[PDB]
Amino acid sequence: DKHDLSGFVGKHLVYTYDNGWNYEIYVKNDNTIDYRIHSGLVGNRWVKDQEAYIVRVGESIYKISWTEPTGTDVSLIVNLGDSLFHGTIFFPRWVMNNPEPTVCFQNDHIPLMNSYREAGPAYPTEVIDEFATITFVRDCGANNESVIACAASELPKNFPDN
Ligand SMILES: COc1cc(/C=C/C(=O)O)ccc1O
Repeated sequence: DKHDLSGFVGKHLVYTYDNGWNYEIYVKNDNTIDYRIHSGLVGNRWVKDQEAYIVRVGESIYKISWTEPTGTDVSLIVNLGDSLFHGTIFFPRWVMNNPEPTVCFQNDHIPLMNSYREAGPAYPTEVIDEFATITFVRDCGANNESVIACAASELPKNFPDN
């Protein structure tokens, strides 16, 4: 059933690019995600309650797409059976030039993200398109506000840690 998201809602995923950076998605409900970035040019950025389009595209393969207050567009694949992540990000030009102004708990700064969005140039768009490896999966249930509740910089240096 392509409309059944039972196997996905509640998922807490750690995925890891080939350079070793860790990323997190928590699938909060059938149209909402939390995420948390650890490393890189937008390291420590995190986000709660992102409205998203979450569909099922294979037996244990899911897709999540959304648009961000910065002007960024995201479309990702979570293939749970093959432990395979794939992400496409459509970054406005301003974000490529100054990725650090998106580094915050975005929920506290949505007007600021919109202000930056309206200003620095939207174009040309940079498409970043990249596989990662799913390195850890948990189930935390739907609507669990305790899954993603701090910046990555507040987590154990040990991370991940079950
Ligand atoms: C090879 O470079 C990478 C670029 C990105 C895009 C990242 C982001 O927005 O955090 C993610 C992981 C990477 O390994």
